Amino acid sequence: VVGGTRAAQGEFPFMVRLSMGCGGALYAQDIVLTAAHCVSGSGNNTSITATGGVVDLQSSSAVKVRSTKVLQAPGYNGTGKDWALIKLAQPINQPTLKIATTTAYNQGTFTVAGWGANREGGSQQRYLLKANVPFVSDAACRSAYGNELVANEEICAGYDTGGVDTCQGDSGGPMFRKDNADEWIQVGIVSWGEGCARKGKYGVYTEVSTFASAIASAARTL
Ligand SMILES: [Ca+2]
Repeated sequence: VVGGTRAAQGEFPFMVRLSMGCGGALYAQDIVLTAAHCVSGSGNNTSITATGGVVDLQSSSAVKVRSTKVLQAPGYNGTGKDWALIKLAQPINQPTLKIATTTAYNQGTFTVAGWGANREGGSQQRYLLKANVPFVSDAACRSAYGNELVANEEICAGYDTGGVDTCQGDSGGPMFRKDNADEWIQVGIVSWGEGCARKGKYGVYTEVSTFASAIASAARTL
């Protein structure tokens, strides 16, 4: 995350760090929602580790749990549909992040968080960083990215003049905001962008509302 500040311990307890250099959210205590592009595909897999419970990855309170299976979005092949679920062998005992099932919250000021680079080309981070980025219309995003944008499956955010954005290593993490009931709700998954925090180059996120029933469907059978 570029242009952010340190998240406090316990502030976003649903955040998890994945071992291949991605973030994720606890959709269930033993099910991590991340980006399809952070993994190879669906199958029983135990080579991934999720670290939960801490903002400081070096903390003795970190809980590291191994994956048992990976379910990449059905139909994913690199163009849109950027979501995946990772079933954990043990649950991480922290609150889960509700996902948006309607488009009602695809607007406003979002919150992003991750252990990715805090400057384009930079190193990953020890401490979780958070930032706020504004919703950007698909049209504004299309002027920035042209045919690369899959409008009904991607939601954009960031400032036209740059400065605040997710960056390498933040992929897979949740983009969220409050709902009417004062609960965080997930509207996006960090997916891609051109550079980080550049002028005119917004961050692109998986539009969770488009995939919510499919993610829930996958989760019940995972
Ligand atoms: Ca969209």
